[PDB]
Amino acid sequence: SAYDTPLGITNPPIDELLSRASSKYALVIYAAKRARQINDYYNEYVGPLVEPGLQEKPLSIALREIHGDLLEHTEG
Amino acid sequence: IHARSTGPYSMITQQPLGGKAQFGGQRFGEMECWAMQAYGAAYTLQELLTIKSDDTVGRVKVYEAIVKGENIPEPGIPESFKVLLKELQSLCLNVEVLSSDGAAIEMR
Amino acid sequence: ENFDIDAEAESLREVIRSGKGQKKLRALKRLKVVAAFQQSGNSPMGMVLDAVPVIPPELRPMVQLDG
Repeated sequence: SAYDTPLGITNPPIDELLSRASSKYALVIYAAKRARQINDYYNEYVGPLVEPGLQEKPLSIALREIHGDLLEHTEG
Repeated sequence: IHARSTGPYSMITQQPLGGKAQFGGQRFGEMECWAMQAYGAAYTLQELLTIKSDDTVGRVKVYEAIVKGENIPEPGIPESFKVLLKELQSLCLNVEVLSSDGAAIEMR
Repeated sequence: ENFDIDAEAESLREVIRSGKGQKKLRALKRLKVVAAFQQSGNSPMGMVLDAVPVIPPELRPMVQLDG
């Protein structure tokens, strides 16, 4: 209930992420593929959807975009 | 205290050495694999047991990919499996890995 | 080479059928090893080595030690 301002690598919260996928194991790949994409962007080749920070790591962008709900996944 | 990003490898085994004198790595045991699998972190373990240790193309390709700042290449062909395949074929056991459907292949 | 496998199989079947006891017991260990070659594609010809394979050079390496 009371989030109490989380910071850094615990942001964004894991519970708000877990809700998007079926299980955390899905969320891992669901993020990691978006991380793989934003990795590709610097060289789909979609850009950073949520506002990218000063030197934010690909992982954090993916998790922020999953927290923003800007992606969908397909259970193989 | 001991650290190793990369360094000088052994000739006999193709995994980093042990000890601070030879600038070795640090031993990733079975019990760590058990825990990785208990987490269910296939990618971490499969990264630890391929490019981080064995695969000669793997280590240089991942170093190259890291310094270039590109996607990490998917670790394909571990040295251990080549060793065990060649070693089993040395004891006159024909081992061929079949796909779900179609014809079989060599690893390279 | 001078061996038809299905004969040994069908003989084994009547041996385990009729010869119940010690001979069925000795036939029981034979059943698997014999019946393998019918259900499997590989022949029993590969048990005898005309050619012997050689493990790669680097798995049995000759490198000079310090000194």
